[PDB]
Amino acid sequence: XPPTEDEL
Amino acid sequence: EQSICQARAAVMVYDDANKKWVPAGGSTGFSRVHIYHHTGNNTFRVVGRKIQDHQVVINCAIPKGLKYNQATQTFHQWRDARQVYGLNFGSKEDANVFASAMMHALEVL
Repeated sequence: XPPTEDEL
Repeated sequence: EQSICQARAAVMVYDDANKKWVPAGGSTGFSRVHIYHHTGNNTFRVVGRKIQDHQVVINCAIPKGLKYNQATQTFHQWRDARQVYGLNFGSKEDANVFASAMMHALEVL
């Protein structure tokens, strides 16, 4: 299962 | 179909090729996420709609045996044969409400 503000 | 919970969350999907989470439906922002129960055949689905424009960004079945990973107190995730889904909840209360309904569904399936 994968683990940001950059993505949000 | 009867709603068994409503939770506020930003719905994400994992783009494995780029190893990046991306907003579900390509629309950043929070959604109202339900678990809907269809009593006729005792099936459950996660359905989320953007708060602003009501776009359906997730509509996925909950299969028996699903592994629901509570990665953190505000980010939960699961996977199927095609995609990985993530819910970045607006609060721990939202996460608890949704996880409770999810765990209930997985218990009665």
